[PDB]
Amino acid sequence: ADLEDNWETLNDNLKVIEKADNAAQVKDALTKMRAAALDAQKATPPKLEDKSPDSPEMKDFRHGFDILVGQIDDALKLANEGKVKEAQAAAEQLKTTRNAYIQKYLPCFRPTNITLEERRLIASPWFAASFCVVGLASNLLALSVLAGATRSSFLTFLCGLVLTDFLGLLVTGTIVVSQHAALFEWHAVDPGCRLCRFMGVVMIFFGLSPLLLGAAMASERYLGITRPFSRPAVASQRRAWATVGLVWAAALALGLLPLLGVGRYTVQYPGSWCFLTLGAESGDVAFGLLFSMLGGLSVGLSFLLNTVSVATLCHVYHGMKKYTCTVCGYIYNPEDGDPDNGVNPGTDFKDIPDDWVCPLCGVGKDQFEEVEERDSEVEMMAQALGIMVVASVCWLPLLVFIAQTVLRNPPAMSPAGQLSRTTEKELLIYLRVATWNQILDPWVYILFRRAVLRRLQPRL
Ligand SMILES: O=C(O)CCn1c2c(c3ccccc31)C[C@H](NS(=O)(=O)c1ccc(F)cc1)CC2
Ligand SMILES: CC(C)CCC[C@@H](C)[C@H]1CC[C@H]2[C@@H]3CC=C4C[C@@H](O)CC[C@]4(C)[C@H]3CC[C@]12C
Ligand SMILES: [Zn+2]
Repeated sequence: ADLEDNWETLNDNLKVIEKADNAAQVKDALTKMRAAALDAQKATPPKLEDKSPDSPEMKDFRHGFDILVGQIDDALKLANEGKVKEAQAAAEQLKTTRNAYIQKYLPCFRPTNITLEERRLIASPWFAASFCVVGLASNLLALSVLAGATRSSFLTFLCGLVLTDFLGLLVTGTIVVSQHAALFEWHAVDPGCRLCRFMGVVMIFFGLSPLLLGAAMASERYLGITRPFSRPAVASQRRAWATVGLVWAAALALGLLPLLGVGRYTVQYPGSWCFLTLGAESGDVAFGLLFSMLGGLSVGLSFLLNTVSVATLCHVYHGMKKYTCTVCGYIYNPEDGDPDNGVNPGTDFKDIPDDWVCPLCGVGKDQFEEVEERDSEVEMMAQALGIMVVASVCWLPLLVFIAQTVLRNPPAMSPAGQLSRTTEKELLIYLRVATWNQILDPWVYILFRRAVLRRLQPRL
């Protein structure tokens, strides 16, 4: 069987000896442990794949189980000699040796060339905690100033983004801080592989969600500015919240792919976080590219839609009084007229006769609305730009790096799962750069407001 299964069998039976009241029930738990230890001895741990069956690393691996079986047999002798508390004492020693001989070989853990000294130097739980507190305080501030500001689709997406950033920092931040406080010894926080896999799912979820929500904001702006105006309705707010839920569900489904067998979550340098494995295996390539293509496309789509929206706002919030066809969105521009249909440039919409129709869809003047300049639309366009700039600067270096690592001609990662120290050190840098998106998205909303500008112009 798999190492993880034998590991579970071992722990399940350790709690059994712990609760146990007689020698016979301690004996059965100890017998199951011996079979699980002998079973685990035959296993090939992924971090020893390139190593030959008779290599030093494999000899030390198989030897660990001789030590475990020897400790099981020492507790079995104690149980067969009727001594209950003596066999429970010798069995509790296996909780320490299971960490030495099983824990480090679990699928979470790839091989690393990090020393105990390098770990003591990087470990900074107070720096990390302070930095999370700043991020959470920023997101609580945005939510607070959003509460005092009604049924808009843009603010719905923005509220989704702030709640995602806040929660992201809280969940992943507390795992990061715990790992720094434990000097990156995962067994101290959670023995086994469960916390690591939870960390990975939640890293993808809170990595993809702000990016997808940023693209949702660019889409709302584009449809809102290009198509005729519609007063923020309860239905539009409802539709925007349903969309935030679909985005969250899509980001969650994506994070669950390694649990379904597409990709894999492993502990990453310095040992404070888990993420997709930057390997050359089919699943590592597919999941790594799926994550980077999804994030890349979100930022790219945001760029395309925002440039069209800014250009539309500029052209529309200047010049003569414009009118839009509330059927196709055609904008009657007095500067141009409609000369092929008798309207020379300069003709104000009011001077166009009753029997003129839209040159795009052919409906009458009755279907035309005045294009009204709203400061709120400018405020929202500025905020959508701020969010797009923040995701470009913070998320793109990481997204490009993931895709580049996963696609490297000679593989970036060894068969055992080892990356070079420079690859690990860069991944940490880009991951740290990406964290700032969760800290800065609330500030774009806090700072890019008319009230902030009105209280800055005289104070500058
Ligand atoms: O140990 C490290 O330095 C990397 C961990 N890193 C990280 C955080 C942090 C907070 C303070 C100091 C270092 C930190 C907190 C940070 N959470 S997050 O911004 O919500 C986020 C970022 C990237 C991501 F893919 C998914 C979620 C995860 C990475
Ligand atoms: C658990 C995760 C994956 C998804 C949960 C989010 C979805 C299903 C839920 C939770 C909160 C909900 C929204 C809360 C706020 C509003 C505003 C109101 O005017 C109409 C309902 C509406 C629009 C709700 C629609 C659906 C909603 C977005
Ligand atoms: Zn028309």
